[PDB]
Amino acid sequence: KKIVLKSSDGESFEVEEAVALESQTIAHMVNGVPLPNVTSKILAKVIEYCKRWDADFMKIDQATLFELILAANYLNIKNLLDLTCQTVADMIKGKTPEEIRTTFNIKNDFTPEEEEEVRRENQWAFE
Amino acid sequence: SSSAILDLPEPLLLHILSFLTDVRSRHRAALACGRMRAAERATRSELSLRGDPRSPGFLFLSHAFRFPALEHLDLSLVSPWGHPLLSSVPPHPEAISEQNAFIAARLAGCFPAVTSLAVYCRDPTTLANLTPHWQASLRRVKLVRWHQRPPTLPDGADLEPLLETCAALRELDLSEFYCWTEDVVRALTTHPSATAALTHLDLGLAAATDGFKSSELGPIAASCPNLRKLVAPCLFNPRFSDCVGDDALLSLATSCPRLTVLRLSEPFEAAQREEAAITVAGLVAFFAALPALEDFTMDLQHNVLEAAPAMEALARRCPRIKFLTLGSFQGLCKASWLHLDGVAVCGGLESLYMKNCQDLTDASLAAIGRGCRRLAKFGIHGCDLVTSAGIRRLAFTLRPTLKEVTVLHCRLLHTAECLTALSPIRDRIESLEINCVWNGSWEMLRSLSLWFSAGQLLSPLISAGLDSCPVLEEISIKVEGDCRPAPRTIFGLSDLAGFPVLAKMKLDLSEAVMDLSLWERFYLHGIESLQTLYELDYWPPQDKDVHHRSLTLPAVGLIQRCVGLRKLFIHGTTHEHFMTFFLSIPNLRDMQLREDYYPAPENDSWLRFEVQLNSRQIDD
Repeated sequence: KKIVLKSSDGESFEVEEAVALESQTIAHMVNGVPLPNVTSKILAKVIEYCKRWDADFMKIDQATLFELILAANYLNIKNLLDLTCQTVADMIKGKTPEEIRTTFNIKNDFTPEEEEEVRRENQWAFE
Repeated sequence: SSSAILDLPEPLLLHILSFLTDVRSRHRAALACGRMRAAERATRSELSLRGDPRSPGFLFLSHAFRFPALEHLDLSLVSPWGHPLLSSVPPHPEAISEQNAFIAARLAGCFPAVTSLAVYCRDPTTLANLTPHWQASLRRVKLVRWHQRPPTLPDGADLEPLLETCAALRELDLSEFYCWTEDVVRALTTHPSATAALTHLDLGLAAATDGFKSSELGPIAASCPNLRKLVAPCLFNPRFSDCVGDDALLSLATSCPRLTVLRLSEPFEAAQREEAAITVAGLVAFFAALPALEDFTMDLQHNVLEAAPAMEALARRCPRIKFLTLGSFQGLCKASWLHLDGVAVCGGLESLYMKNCQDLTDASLAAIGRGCRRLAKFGIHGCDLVTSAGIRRLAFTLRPTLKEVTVLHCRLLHTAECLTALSPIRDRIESLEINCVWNGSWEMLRSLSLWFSAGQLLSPLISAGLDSCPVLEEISIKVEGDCRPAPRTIFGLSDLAGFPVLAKMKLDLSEAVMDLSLWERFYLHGIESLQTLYELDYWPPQDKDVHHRSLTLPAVGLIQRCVGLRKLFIHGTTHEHFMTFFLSIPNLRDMQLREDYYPAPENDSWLRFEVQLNSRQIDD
């Protein structure tokens, strides 16, 4: 028995019931499954992951990564969410505050005095 | 246009930050923006407190310095290092009590959810002042004391505040806590309500004890029916009638039937051929009584002869046995018969360390390679019959799994031949520990531990086989012997300059022995040529007479030029006048004098240097 999943683009995907059970959002749904929050491009990647290294699977551009985080969370796939979130953490590791800002296109919202307050707080922990 | 990471639902940003474990990175993330500061503070799981929590700087930090999810709080490294923290003992009784209550309340403010605590603990009133805020959640406590036990305390008084108030306590780590064996026995036998629930016990006592006797271990075990992990030093010398023999081991097993980790060791002086009171039949009965055992260490100086049938019993009776360390067990694997024997029968072994097995041969290693097909870690220490042919065969057989090798003080295994014999796993070995004896990359080698005799040079290591180590990130160097060399001869630290990612060094001269100045110069010379050196732990040598271990001026001059240092820990002391020289290291952040050896000097200026260190504009 094989179950059908619908993306936001309209397109449909046929998957094994073992594969779709990996999403706890899908498992809760009791013709076929509409997923208005997941595009075809991203749903294909989810399905590919749900076939049961993944270091290769994570060799994607930044936009796709964050869309995959949103999908993994909208569906309830703990392992994919963990992998995608660990990958973002690895991007943060080893970067200066400016390099972090540049990578994720973050605006510095700190006052000069707030910045020094954070710095002074950080001093209370060994590195 | 906008930031995708900041457009994520805040719970997902928190989830991301929960995977960042490098502290400096967490700090940098908190500096990126307001939203990441909040996420970092909300997800930090552990913290080692830096500075003086008694100061206004700590006590009047804002509401924003708050770590709601923090589980592990380490207080053992607060400044000044090793001083009494929140003690009631006078160094006005109501002024002390009030200031202690405030500091404790502020610690609970910053760290509400603590389940695991490490604390430097000079006397028990420290514990009485810290526990009341976390007594509901405190599961694990680690105590540190390298100083003398206060002479006037009653037996067991060090542990009483923990045992009276902390109902959630499960794990007690006294590995680095100097007290008497009597203290442990008295506390742990007279607090049945606390003690019945304990699952983990480390009884190392700062390695400053002759070991627990039979009359001490018996009652401790009897009072701890729920133990899963026991680490203890024991008296195994059969010349004392209270030593640990067959009966004591069996009592241990039947009193603690749920043990999965059991590490017992014999403390020794340099000032060994006699047999232990432990027999093969005794061990057979012992293993039968421990069916859940996974991790077993028995590291003796006294011999257990013809040990093979006990290892066969271990395999049968403890089917989950994975990690095995044995010292002075003889005949562990003879390889004399058609069938595999002794330790070669233990098919589930993932690590094996054998010390002072005088009849272990190349044939033994060949057998071990075939029998123990899951071996990821292998060590031999003082096994004098093993040759490079045996190592080569072992490394070849265990090529699919073998990642960590230790070869120490094996007479027929000099360094050049030993490194050559490891050629079958040269591209796969992640960690290597060897002592150096003098006459195509190490692709995965991340970690290297070296042992030297006093005056011996490091330089020949490169041509002996370790010339290309592209991922080597940490090196540990320990020097043994009596110092009491041509003037341009140096140890040769600068010959490590060819290692491109070497970031972390332990240089331990504590047992290497004015004259000490020239030795420090000999060892430290060229340290500035290590361009990626980031973290240095340096243990100065002892002088036979004096209580302090001094970092002399030549050593200061040498370390000062290590431009890349972020972290510098000196396991000893230095003159106040030498301190400012370290400030010229441009990005140095963490620096501390840690006198973490027994007995620690009772100290009678660091705090002012510490403000000077924090005031510089170093990189984030």
